[PDB]
Amino acid sequence: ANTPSAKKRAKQAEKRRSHNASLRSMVRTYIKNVVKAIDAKDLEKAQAAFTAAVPVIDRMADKGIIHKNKAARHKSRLSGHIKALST
Amino acid sequence: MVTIRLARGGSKKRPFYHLTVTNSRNARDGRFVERIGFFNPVATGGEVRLSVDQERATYWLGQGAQPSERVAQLLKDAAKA
Amino acid sequence: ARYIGPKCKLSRREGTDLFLKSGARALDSKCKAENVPGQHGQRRGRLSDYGLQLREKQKVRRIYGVLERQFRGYYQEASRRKGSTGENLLQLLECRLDNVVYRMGFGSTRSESRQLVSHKAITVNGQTVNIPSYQVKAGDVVAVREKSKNQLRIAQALELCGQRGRVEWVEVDLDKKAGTFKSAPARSDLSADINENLIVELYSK
RNA sequence: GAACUGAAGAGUUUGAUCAUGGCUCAGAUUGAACGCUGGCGGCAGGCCUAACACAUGCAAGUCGAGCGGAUGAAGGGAGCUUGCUCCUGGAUUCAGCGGCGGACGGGUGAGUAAUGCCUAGGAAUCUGCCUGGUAGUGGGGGAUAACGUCCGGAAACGGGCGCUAAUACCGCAUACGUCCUGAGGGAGAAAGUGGGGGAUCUUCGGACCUCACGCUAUCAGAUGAGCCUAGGUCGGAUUAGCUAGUUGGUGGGGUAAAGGCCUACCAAGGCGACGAUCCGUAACUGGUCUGAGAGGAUGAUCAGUCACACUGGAACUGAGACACGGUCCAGACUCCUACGGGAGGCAGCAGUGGGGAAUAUUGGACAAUGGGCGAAAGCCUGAUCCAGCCAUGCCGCGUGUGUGAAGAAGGUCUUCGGAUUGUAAAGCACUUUAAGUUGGGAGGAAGGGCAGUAAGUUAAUACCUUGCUGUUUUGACGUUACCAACAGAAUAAGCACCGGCUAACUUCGUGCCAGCAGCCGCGGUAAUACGAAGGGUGCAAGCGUUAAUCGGAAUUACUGGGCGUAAAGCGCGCGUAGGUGGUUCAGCAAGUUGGAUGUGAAAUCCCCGGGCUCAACCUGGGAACUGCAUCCAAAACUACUGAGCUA
Ligand SMILES: [Mg+2]
Ligand SMILES: [Mg+2]
Ligand SMILES: [Mg+2]
Ligand SMILES: [Mg+2]
Ligand SMILES: [Mg+2]
Ligand SMILES: [Mg+2]
Ligand SMILES: [Mg+2]
Ligand SMILES: [Mg+2]
Ligand SMILES: [Mg+2]
Ligand SMILES: [Mg+2]
Ligand SMILES: [Mg+2]
Ligand SMILES: [Mg+2]
Ligand SMILES: [Mg+2]
Ligand SMILES: [Mg+2]
Ligand SMILES: [Mg+2]
Ligand SMILES: [Mg+2]
Ligand SMILES: [Mg+2]
Ligand SMILES: [Mg+2]
Ligand SMILES: [Mg+2]
Ligand SMILES: [Mg+2]
Ligand SMILES: [Mg+2]
Ligand SMILES: [Mg+2]
Ligand SMILES: [Mg+2]
Ligand SMILES: [Mg+2]
Ligand SMILES: [Mg+2]
Ligand SMILES: [Mg+2]
Ligand SMILES: [Mg+2]
Ligand SMILES: [Mg+2]
Ligand SMILES: [Mg+2]
Ligand SMILES: [Mg+2]
Ligand SMILES: [Mg+2]
Ligand SMILES: [Mg+2]
Ligand SMILES: [Mg+2]
Ligand SMILES: [Mg+2]
Ligand SMILES: [Mg+2]
Ligand SMILES: [Mg+2]
Ligand SMILES: [Mg+2]
Ligand SMILES: [Mg+2]
Ligand SMILES: [Mg+2]
Ligand SMILES: [Mg+2]
Ligand SMILES: [Mg+2]
Ligand SMILES: [Mg+2]
Ligand SMILES: [Mg+2]
Ligand SMILES: [Mg+2]
Ligand SMILES: [Mg+2]
Ligand SMILES: [Mg+2]
Ligand SMILES: [Mg+2]
Ligand SMILES: [Mg+2]
Ligand SMILES: [Mg+2]
Ligand SMILES: [Mg+2]
Ligand SMILES: [Mg+2]
Ligand SMILES: [Mg+2]
Ligand SMILES: [Mg+2]
Ligand SMILES: [Mg+2]
Ligand SMILES: [Mg+2]
Repeated sequence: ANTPSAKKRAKQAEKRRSHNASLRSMVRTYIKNVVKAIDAKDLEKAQAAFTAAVPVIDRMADKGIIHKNKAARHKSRLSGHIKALST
Repeated sequence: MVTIRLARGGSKKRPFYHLTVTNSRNARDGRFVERIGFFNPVATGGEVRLSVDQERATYWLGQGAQPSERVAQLLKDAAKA
Repeated sequence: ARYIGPKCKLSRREGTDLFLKSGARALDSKCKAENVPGQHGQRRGRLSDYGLQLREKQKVRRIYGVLERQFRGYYQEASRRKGSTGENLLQLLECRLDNVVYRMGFGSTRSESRQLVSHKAITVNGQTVNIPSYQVKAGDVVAVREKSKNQLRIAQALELCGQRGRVEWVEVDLDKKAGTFKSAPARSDLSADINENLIVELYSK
C-alpha cells in the first residue's frame, strides 16, 4: 500500500477476519449438531440441541456477524423439521 | 444524505447558480431529482438576483434535506421577503 | 473587416449610382463612370442570370459596406424573421449604426461615418458604442459627444447633407446634433429600383 | 396568443435528335491535416493511431470532545542566587490503538450483439450518513498495541518474555417496539464523552438535575441499489440445425430476496426460416450533421446508464466492493540485493520515448462553488476556479479620412492618334479604434472572531440554542473588467482564379516538348486552357488543397421508378407456409376513431424576453418531444362468432 490509512485498514481487516471466522465456525457448529440430531431420528436430543442453539444463533444475528433474515430462516426451518419428527 | 446546493452554470467570470436537490454523492452538476430556483451573482438591468419555489423547498425540508451554508443563507434571505 | 482601395473604380465596374464619395462636384466628371475598368472596358458584356444575382448582391454590399460572412448572417436572420424576408433583409440591414449616423447627416461618406463611429465619438443614450454594426432600436436618441459638437467635419457633413432629401420617418433636431428613430422604414421608402426578390432567389440555390 | 413558411439545375455517348443510363459539378458541415501568408479581443475546443512501455514531481486524508503514552509551555512559590531545578498546575505538538472517509469525485471504451441500453410495467428485497415518532443507555471480565528487555536480519522488520488504556472485545441485568414458535411458552442489546448547576449522601471524587455530541432495539419517510416480464437494438443462409443442468416437478440446501441458483431422484423435454446456432463487427441513449419532408449517416463536446483498471483468478472488511493510487496466488516485463528475500503498475494531472498526416505547460491558489474529516477553529482536494501554447471553430474590430487633373512619372497594349493601371500617386487638410505610455478603478466575498442585548428547556436570569446590535477581518485571476489623458496615419494584406459548366483578357517564350486538369479536354511555330508579365474577378486574417457524410440522385422510387425492342417475366404446371376474400342479418370490440390520466430526466432544436458597448456566449418563461402504457365512449370499414343467399 501507499497511504498509511490503507495499511491501517488492511491490518484492522485481518484482525476482523481472524475474529469473525471463529464465531461463524461456532454458529455453523451449533446448527450442524442440531441437523445431525434430527437426521439421526431422535427427538429428545434434538429438543436439547435446538434449545441450546437458538440463543447463540440469535445473539450472533444481533451481533452483526450474520444477517437476521438468515437466522430467522434457520430457526423456522429447523423448528418445522423437529415438529415433523414429533409425529 | 440528499442535500440542496448550488450548480454552477453560466460563463467564465459570469457565474449563475441553479439551486439543485441532489444526492450528496454526485457531481456538482450531475443527476438530481428536482430544481427549486436560481441565483444570479451579476444581476444588472432587469435581471433578478434570486428566485426560489417556496412550496417545493418546504416539502424537501420536511423530508429532511440538509441545505448548504450559502444555500441556507440565501433561502433565509428570500424567506425574509 | 473593411474595404480599402479606389472608391470609383467600383462605380465604373458596376456602372450605377454606388454612393462612395462626398458628392461635392458630381458623380460623373471624375472617372468617366460609364465603362468597366481595365483594358477591356468598353464591352457591355451581356451576362447570364448568375451574373444578375452576383451583380446586384455586390451592388448592395458595396453601397452598405458589409462583408459577406456578416451579410449572410444578416440574410439568415431575415429569413428567420417572418413576413416576406425580401424586405426584412433591407429593413434589418438599414438599422446599422454607421449607416444611421451617415443618413442622420453626421458624416460625409459611409467610410467617414465609420471613421467617426469607430473612434468613439457618437452616443446612443450617452453610452459609448463604437461597433459599426450596432442595430439601433427605434426610439434611441443617437447623438455626438458634447465634447465633439465643436468639430468642423460634422458641420461640413451636415451642411452638405442639408440638401439630399427627407426620409419622413425620423425626427431630427439639428441644433444639438442629435437624431431620433420612431419606427422601422417601409419598403416603399427606399429606392424602388433594385428588387429584393432576386437576392433571395440567389441565396435559395 | 409565438413556437415555421418548404422542394432550382448544369456538363458529358451523336453528323444531328429523342429516350435510357452511369460519371462529374454548383450547397451545408468536420475534434480535421497540408501549402502560401499572418494584427487584436471575447466564447469554446484540443492523441481520432500503440487499452504500446514508462524517469522524477503532485493527484485522500481527518478527529486530542474516544484512548494510554510523551512534548509538557505561562505561572502561583521555594532553594542557592539572577540561572537552573523542583511542588502544584499547565497552553501546544503526535508515533500507536480507536471512529469515519477511502465503493465518492476523476479516467478510458478493451470487452460486450445481450445478465448491456431504450420504452412500459411488477413482487418476493436490502439500505450508513438525513428527517419524523417510540423505548433505553445498568452492572462485570479477559486481553493487546505503543512502552521495556532478549534473540535474529541488508531492509521492510520477525520472534520470546512483562505490564497498561478506552467510544477496542466478550459474558451478565431486563424486552413499549422485534423473531421465530400454531394458540402454549420461549428467543434475542446499549458507550460513554464535553458544559453547567438548586438541594441531598459524600473526597456537590462521585451520586443527582439540565444541555450538547454520541450509542442501542424498532415503525415510517425519502435517497440509493438488487430481482422479474413484454417490445425494440449491426451484417452474413456461400452459417440449418442448437441444447443432457439442458426443459419441467418433488424433497433439501442457499441468498437480503423469487429462481436449476446448487444438489438427489422423476419424465424427455426445450429453442428454431417471425432466422435458433455460428462467423465478423460494435459500448448504448438523450442527441449531432444533413434533408422540403419521409429518410440517410453518425454517437467528437455536455448529461444518464454499462464495463474495465499490467494479464488471469479468489475471497476478506462494510450499509454498500469482488475494490482506479487495498489483500492473496500465478504469469510477463523493468529494478534493488548482504543471494536469505524484496519492489512496481500514469485508461488520475503536467511530462518523455515510440506510432502517426497530426493534437499543447514537468504553471498557480483554496479566492469562489462542491467533497472528506471535526461541535468549533482548520487541514486535505491536478475535482473545481484560473493562467500557458495552438488562425482549430464561431463572433467582433483594426491596417485610416476628405479634397486632389498636370489626368503627374514608370509598366502594359496599340490603330502610334491614344487608351489602361487611375483620384490611384504626389499635394493640401482632419480623428486616434486597436496596439504603446501614464493615472484612476467596481465585481466575483458568503462568511469567520470578540462584547452586549432580547426571547426557550429545566426547577432554576446557571450553561447552551436562536434574533439583532456594535468592533475587527480575506482575491490566485490581477498591472481585472471598466474609465481618463498623451504623442503620433503613424504600425498591421494575403490567397485562389480568369475556355465552357462559373464572375473575370491581352502580350511575350516554347512548339504533341516542357507542362495543366473536377468533367469535357488544351499544347505540334499568333495557345484568353502551358510558364511568365501587365489588367481584371472572387474571398479576406485568412485562401486554397486533400480525406469523410448527407444533398442534388425520382440513381433502392413508403411518400416516389421500372421489366415487347435500353438491365429486368422463372421453359411450363401442381401445390405447402404466407398474402388477399362475392353478398345479407345479428353480435363482439382486436384493428380503427375521439377523450381523459401517467410518463416521455436535464440540457440541445423552435417562439417571446433579459446581460455583457452588439454579436459569439450566458440565462427566464413557454412551446415541442410524432413515442409508450391504463381506462371511457362510437360501430362505417377490416378481423372474430352465429345464421343465411346464389352472380
Ligand atoms: Mg446477552
Ligand atoms: Mg445489533
Ligand atoms: Mg473576421
Ligand atoms: Mg463530335
Ligand atoms: Mg440524350
Ligand atoms: Mg497522530
Ligand atoms: Mg465514473
Ligand atoms: Mg482514447
Ligand atoms: Mg459473436
Ligand atoms: Mg464498543
Ligand atoms: Mg427482452
Ligand atoms: Mg440430474
Ligand atoms: Mg417447484
Ligand atoms: Mg428442485
Ligand atoms: Mg434467472
Ligand atoms: Mg442469423
Ligand atoms: Mg462505434
Ligand atoms: Mg471494439
Ligand atoms: Mg452503433
Ligand atoms: Mg466497449
Ligand atoms: Mg435543419
Ligand atoms: Mg430529397
Ligand atoms: Mg474521448
Ligand atoms: Mg454520462
Ligand atoms: Mg469492477
Ligand atoms: Mg480484476
Ligand atoms: Mg500497459
Ligand atoms: Mg494484479
Ligand atoms: Mg460484511
Ligand atoms: Mg481502491
Ligand atoms: Mg495508478
Ligand atoms: Mg496524463
Ligand atoms: Mg511524439
Ligand atoms: Mg514520428
Ligand atoms: Mg468550501
Ligand atoms: Mg497532501
Ligand atoms: Mg484565435
Ligand atoms: Mg493552417
Ligand atoms: Mg463567364
Ligand atoms: Mg491552373
Ligand atoms: Mg505565342
Ligand atoms: Mg496560363
Ligand atoms: Mg435518395
Ligand atoms: Mg454523391
Ligand atoms: Mg428506371
Ligand atoms: Mg440487345
Ligand atoms: Mg413465359
Ligand atoms: Mg419456384
Ligand atoms: Mg398454383
Ligand atoms: Mg392457403
Ligand atoms: Mg367481405
Ligand atoms: Mg383469411
Ligand atoms: Mg388511441
Ligand atoms: Mg427534454
Ligand atoms: Mg358499443
